[PDB]
Amino acid sequence: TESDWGKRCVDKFDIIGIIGEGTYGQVYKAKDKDTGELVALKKVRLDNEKEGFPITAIREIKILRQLIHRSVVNMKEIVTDKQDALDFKKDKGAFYLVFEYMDHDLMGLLESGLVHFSEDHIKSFMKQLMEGLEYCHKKNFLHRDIKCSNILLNNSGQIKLADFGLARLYNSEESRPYTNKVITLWYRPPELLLGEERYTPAIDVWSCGCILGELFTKKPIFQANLELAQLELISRLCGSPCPAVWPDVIRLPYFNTMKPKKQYRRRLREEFSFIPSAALDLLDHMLTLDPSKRCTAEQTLQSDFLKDVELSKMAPPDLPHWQDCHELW
Amino acid sequence: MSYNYVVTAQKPTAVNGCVTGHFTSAEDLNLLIAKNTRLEIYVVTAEGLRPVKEVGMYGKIAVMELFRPKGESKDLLFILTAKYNACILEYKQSGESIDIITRAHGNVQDRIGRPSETGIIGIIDPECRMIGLRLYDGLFKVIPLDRDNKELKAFNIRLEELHVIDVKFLYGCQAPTICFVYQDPQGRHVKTYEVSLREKEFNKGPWKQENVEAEASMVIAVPEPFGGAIIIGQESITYHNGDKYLAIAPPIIKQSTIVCHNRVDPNGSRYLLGDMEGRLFMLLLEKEEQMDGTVTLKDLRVELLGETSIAECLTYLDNGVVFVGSRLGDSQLVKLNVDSNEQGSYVVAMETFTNLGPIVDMCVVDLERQGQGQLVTCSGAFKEGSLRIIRNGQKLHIRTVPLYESPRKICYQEVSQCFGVLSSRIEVQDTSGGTTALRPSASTQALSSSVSSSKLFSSSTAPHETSFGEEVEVHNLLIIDQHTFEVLHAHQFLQNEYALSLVSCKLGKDPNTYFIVGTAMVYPEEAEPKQGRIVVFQYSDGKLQTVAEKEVKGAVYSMVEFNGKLLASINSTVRLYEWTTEKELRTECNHYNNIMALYLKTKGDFILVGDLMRSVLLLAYKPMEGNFEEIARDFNPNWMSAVEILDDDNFLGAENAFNLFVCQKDSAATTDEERQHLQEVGLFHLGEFVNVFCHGSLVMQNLGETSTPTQGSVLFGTVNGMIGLVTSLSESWYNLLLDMQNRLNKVIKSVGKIEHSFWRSFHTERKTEPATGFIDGDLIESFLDISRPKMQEVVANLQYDDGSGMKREATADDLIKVVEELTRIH
Amino acid sequence: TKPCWYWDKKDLAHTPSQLEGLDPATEARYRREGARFIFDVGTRLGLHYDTLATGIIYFHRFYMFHSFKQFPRYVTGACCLFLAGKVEETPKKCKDIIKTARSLLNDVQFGQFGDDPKEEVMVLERILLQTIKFDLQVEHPYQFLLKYAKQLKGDKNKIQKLVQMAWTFVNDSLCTTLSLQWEPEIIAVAVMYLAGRLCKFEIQEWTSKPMYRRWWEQFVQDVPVDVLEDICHQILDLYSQGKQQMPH
Ligand SMILES: Cc1nn(C)c(CNc2nc(NCc3ccc(-c4ccccn4)cc3)c3ncn(C(C)C)c3n2)c1S(N)(=O)=O
Repeated sequence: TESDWGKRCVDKFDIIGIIGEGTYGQVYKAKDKDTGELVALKKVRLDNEKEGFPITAIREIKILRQLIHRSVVNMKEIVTDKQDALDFKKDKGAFYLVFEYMDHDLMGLLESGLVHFSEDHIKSFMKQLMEGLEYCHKKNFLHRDIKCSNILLNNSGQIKLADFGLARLYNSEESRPYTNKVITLWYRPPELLLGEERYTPAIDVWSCGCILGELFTKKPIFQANLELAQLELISRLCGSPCPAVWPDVIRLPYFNTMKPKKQYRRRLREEFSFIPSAALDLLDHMLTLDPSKRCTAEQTLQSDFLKDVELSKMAPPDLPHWQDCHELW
Repeated sequence: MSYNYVVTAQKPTAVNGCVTGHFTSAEDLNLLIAKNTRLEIYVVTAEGLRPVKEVGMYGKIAVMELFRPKGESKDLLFILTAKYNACILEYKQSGESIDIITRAHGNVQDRIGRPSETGIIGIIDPECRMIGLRLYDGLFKVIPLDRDNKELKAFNIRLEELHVIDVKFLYGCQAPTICFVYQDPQGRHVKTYEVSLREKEFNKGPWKQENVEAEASMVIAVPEPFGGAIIIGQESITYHNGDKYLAIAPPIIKQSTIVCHNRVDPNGSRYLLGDMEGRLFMLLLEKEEQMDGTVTLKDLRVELLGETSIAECLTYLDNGVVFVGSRLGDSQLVKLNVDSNEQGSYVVAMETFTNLGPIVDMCVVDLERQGQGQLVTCSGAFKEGSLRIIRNGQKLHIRTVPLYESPRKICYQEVSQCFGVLSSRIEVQDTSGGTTALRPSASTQALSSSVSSSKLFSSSTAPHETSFGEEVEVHNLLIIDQHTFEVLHAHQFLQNEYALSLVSCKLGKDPNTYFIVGTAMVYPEEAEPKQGRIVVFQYSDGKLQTVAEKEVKGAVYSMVEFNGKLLASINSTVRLYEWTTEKELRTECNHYNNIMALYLKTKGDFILVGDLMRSVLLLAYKPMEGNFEEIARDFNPNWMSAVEILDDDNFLGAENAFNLFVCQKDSAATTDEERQHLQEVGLFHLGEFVNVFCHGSLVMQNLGETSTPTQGSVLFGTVNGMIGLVTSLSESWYNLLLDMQNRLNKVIKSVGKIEHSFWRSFHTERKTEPATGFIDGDLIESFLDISRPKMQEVVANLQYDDGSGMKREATADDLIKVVEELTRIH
Repeated sequence: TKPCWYWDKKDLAHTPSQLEGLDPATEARYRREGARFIFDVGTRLGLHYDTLATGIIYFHRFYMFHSFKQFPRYVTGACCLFLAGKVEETPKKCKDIIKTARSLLNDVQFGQFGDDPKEEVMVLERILLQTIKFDLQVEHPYQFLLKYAKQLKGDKNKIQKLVQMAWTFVNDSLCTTLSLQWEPEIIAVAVMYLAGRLCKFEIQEWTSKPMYRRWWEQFVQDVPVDVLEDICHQILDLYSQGKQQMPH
C-alpha cells in the first residue's frame, strides 16, 4: 500500500541533478519514472554509525508525517538503495526522503536580485507562511530555524516551509531545557542571543518579521557574524534590552554579560518609514523584544495587513527571466 | 586556494555624466567628463579641449555636481560613488605640480533602505546650502554644506511619495525648494517641497501639485529670469510655475524618447534636448515682458538642429561647441551654427572621440599572421553599432567598421577569409502592414542577400495584433571580409526570430566548414520563449546556403563545438548533437538540471555552464556511456554575465553586480560530497559588467619574450568599453604582490579618502565580503608612477619567499624591474 | 496514507514466530520478558515513561513481521529503546544502552549480542525502521488516562487512587499484545473501567453527565462494554498467573 515506506527502491526515480547539501546529506532533483512527478530526494546516510540514523532526519520524518498544510512541505515517501541480499549487516545503503519538488528558494531569488516584490505579492507570501506557522504553532511544534534559505516558492506563488531538522515540541505547562543556538544568527531572536534556552513559539515569529522587513528592503534586517554584534544591530532598531520593555530580561543568563554600546531608543517606525502603515505596525509587533509582548502567529493573521488577503488570488511574484537575460539598451 | 591577476588593458571609454563649471579657477572655463572609475578635467577653449588633469577614484561615480559656496574663489565638486562613498574635491596647482584636495569625506549608506527604482539622484542648492541625495525610496537625505561638516554627516527626511522619477532644486525661491515628478497608482504628478534645515523636515511647497504625462521623464530647473521648472516627457513638454502653465506637444519628439537636457543660455532662454535616435533639439523660451517689467514665459518651441550621438548627458561648451556624452557610441564635440547647410542641418561634427561602446562579444584573430592577436569587437548599439579591430601597435590602434545596426555575436571562419556577425536592426510598423527601417545599415547594404524560408513555425496558430508605430527587431547574419571588412552577404532571419548564438566549425566526418546559428522565436506574451531553431549555413562562392535546420523547444542561448559534436543550451537544457552522414543534427545526450543555461564553455570533455541564478556548474561528457555527468556545482546564488575556464581546475565567473569570482574543485576525494562542492576561492569587485571572456593576448609574441611570472591570458570586454586581462600566478608571486598591495595602500593617497579594500570588496546588497585570490594589477602597476621617496618607503622590510632564497631583502630598483615585466602582459 | 497497526486476537496464532514452531505460551512470555527488558533498561537510564512505551510498541510491532528464532529479543529490545530515545527526544548513546543491558543480563542472555554488542544493535536499526514503515509517531494510554481524568470532578483522593491504579495497569499492559489489538484511547478507558470496578467507584458520578452510565462514550465513541471486558480479562490474567496481586 501507499503507507509501506522504506521498501520501494530509488530506481523508480530518474535523477536530474544535485541541488543542495545540508544537515545530513545532499539533496537531489528527480523525476518519478511511473508518474513523471518531480521530486526532491534527501540522501540520509547511516553509514557513520556514531549514532546511526540522523536525529535531524528523525525529527523531519516524525513531524512532517503529522503536519498537513499547503504551507508546509510534503514528504511523499522514503525509498532505499538496492539493498544487499541476505546480508542485512553488510548493507550500508542510504535512504532517500522523498519531498514534493518546489521551484525556487527565497534566498536565491533575492540574492540574484531577479525578484521584485509588490505590496500585494508580499501579503500572499506572508499569509501562507503564517498559515503554515500557525498550523504548526497550534500543533505545539517549533520550527526553530526560519531562514530565507528554506522558504520555498513555486512560480504559482505557493509558499511552503521546509527545514524541520531542528523542530521540537513545546510544552507550555512544563518548560523544558533547550538548545540556545537554534535559529541562524541573521534571524536569531534577542531572547536566544541572551541565553534564554527556554524558548517560546515567539522565536519563529521574530524570524518571520525579519523576513517581512527583508521583503521590503530585499536585505536581512539584522546581519552579523557575532552574537553580540547582532544584539547591537537589533538594539539600534528595536531598542536596547531594558527592564522597562522586557521585565524579565534580568533572568536571562547573559543579560549582564552582553550589553549594547548605548541604551538605544526604538527607531523601527522611523527607519522603516517607507513601509506601508499596515505592514509597519505588523513589523513593530513581530519585532518586539519581550517574547511575552511579541505577537503570535494567529495575531498576524488577524492584522489589517493579512486578515483580508484571499487565497484564490495567488498574486505570483514577478521574475524577469529572459527579459533581463540580455542587457537592456 | 587560487591566485590570479587582473589588469586593465583599455580604460573605460563610455561617458557616465557631465557638468561644466569654474572648478580650477573662476577665470577658466572647464569641462569635467566622467567615465566609470575615471575623472577627466579639461579647460575649454574656442580652439578645442585641453586636458589639465586625469584623476582615478576607488568607486563608480554616481552623483557629480559642481558648486561654489560663498567665500570660495572657485567651484568645488561633490562626488558620490555607487558604494555610497562621498567626497568634496578642490583643484590645487603649484607650478608644474597638480593635486586634488579632499575637503570632506563620508559614506552615506544607510543600514536600512530600499534602492530606488530610478536610482540615486543627486542635486545641489543654487545657494549651495545643501546637497540633495535620494539614495533610497521614501527617504530624502540632506548633506548641509556648512564649513564644519568635514565628514559630510547627513540626516533623512521622511518622504511620502515613494516612487520618485526625478528631482531638482529650483531657482528663485525664498527657502530651498525641490521640484520632483513622482508616480502613484493614479498616474504621474509634479510636486514641490521646501526643506527646513532648522526643523530638518519638509514644509509645504511654493506651488500646488499638477497631474503630468504618464511618461514624464526629466525635471528642469529654469533660471531666475523665468523661474519654475520644465517637464520633459515622450509626447509633451510642460512648464510649471505657480499659476502659470504652458504645454507644447510637437509631433517630432514623439518619434524618439528624449533622455537628456542641458541649458544653453544662462538665463534659461534656450535648452538642449537629445533623443535615442541621435537627433538634437532646442527648447526655446519666448519671453514676453509686461509694462511692470516682469519677465514672463510666453510660449515654448522646439526646433530640430541635426543629428548627434545618443547622449546620456549633454554639455554646451560656449562658442557653439557642445560635448555629447555617449554611452552607446562615440562621444563628440559639435557646434550649432546659425545657418543650415545644404542638407538642412545646423550641426557639423568637429571632434570625434573613440568609444568602444558596449562590447557585446569579441574574438581574437591573427589576421596578418604576425604571431599577434587582433581583437575584433562587437561594439555599440543601434546607429552606433560598429566592429572595432584593436591591435597593440606604443599605443593601441583601433579601426572602426560602421554597421549602423546593433551587433550581437562575432565568430571567425578562416577557411572563408571572413567574419560571421549576428546583427539586429530596428524597423517600425508602417501603413503598408509591414515595417520600414529608420536608416540603411549593414544588413541592407550587403552585396548579396537572402531570407530564411523555413516552414517550421509558419503554421503557428494566429498572428498577434500589430499597431502602427511599434518597433520590431530584424535579425541577420552578416558575412564580412577579413581584409576589406565589407559586408559580403546578409541573411535575414524569420519574423520575430531573435538570434543569440553563433559558431564556425567542422562537425563529425563532414569536411565542410559551416556557420551555425541558434535562434529563439520571441513572442511578446511568452515570459520564456518556447520555440527555436539551430540552423546550419555554408558560405561558399559569395552565397550563404541553408544546409540543415533543427527545431528546438526553446531559446538557443549558447552553442559551442565539442569534439566534432555540437553542444547547445536550450533554456534549462544542455544538449549534445551529433552531425550525421546525412548532414542533419542528431541529439546524443542531455542535462536538464538548470534554470536558464545562458553560457557554455568547454575544455576537453569538460563543460562549464553559467545560469541566470544558480551560478556555474561543471559538467563532463562520459564517452564510454554516451551521457553527461555532473562533476561539481557552485551552490552560492549568483546571477551570471559571462563565464570562462582558466584551467582544468579553476573556473572564472562574472556577476551582474560588477563582481568577479573563481571556483575550483575541492580536490579532496574523501567524500563525494566535497568533490561535488565547487568552492569560491576568488572574489573581486571589477566595477565593470563583463559581457564576454575570450582566451588570447594582443601582445606581440616573438618567441623571444621573457617568460613572465603570469601564466595564461583571458581577455574580457565590458559594457563601458573597458578591456581587461585575467592571468594566473604562483603562490609565491601572489603573496609577494599581495604584501606589496598592502604596502602601497598606506603610501598612495586615495581621492575621497576611500579605503582601497572596500572598493575592491565583493559587494552585493545582501552580502559584502573582502577581496580574495586577486591582485589588482592597476594598484601594482602604479608603483612605477609614485615618487622615489614613496618607492623606498614601500620596499622597507620586504622579504622574498618560496624562491631561490627563503628570505631576500627587496630594493626599490628590483621592484621597478619586476613591475615593468608585468606591464608587458598588456 | 498511514499504516494499520492493529490486529485481531485470532491473528496472533499466525505470527512468524508461531509458524516456525514456537508455541503460543513461549512467544507470549518472550514478549513480556522482552518488554520488561526494555522497561528495566530505560528505567535504569532514567528515561521518560513515553520513551519506554514507544520502544515497547516498536518491539511488539517488530515481532508481528519477524520470528523470535531469527532475531534475538534482547538485541531487538535494545535497538527499539535506542531508536525510541531519538524519536521522543530523550536520546542515549548506544554504548550506554549496552552497558546497562550487560548489567541486567546474565552471561547466557548477553550472548545474544554476540562478539560486538554495539554493532549487532546499530545494524538492526535499518531493519527496524523499514519494519515499522517509518511510522515513528506513537500515542500511548498515559496521555488519555490524564486527559480523561482531568474531566472528572469529585473526591480528589478517590480519583487519584483511580489514576494510579489505572496507571499501574497501563504499565502492565505493555507486556501484552493489547498494544497491537486496541488503540491507546480504548486502553486508557479500559484501565479506568477496571480500576473503577476494583475500587467500587461509580465513575459516571464524576463526569459532566452523572446520569450517563456510559461515561466512556463521552471520551471514546463506538466503544462496546464488551471490548473493555476483554481488555480487563487479559490484564487480570497477568496478575493471576504471577505472584503479585491487584495493586489496590
Ligand atoms: C539545508 C537546506 N534546507 N533547505 C530547505 C535547503 C534548500 N534546498 C531545497 N530546495 C528546494 N527547491 C528549490 C530549488 C530548486 C532548484 C534548485 C536548482 C539548483 C541548481 C540548479 C538548478 N536548480 C535549487 C533550489 C527543495 N524542494 C524540496 N526540498 C527539500 C524539502 C528536500 C528542497 N530543498 C537547504 S540547502 N541550503 O542545503 O539547499
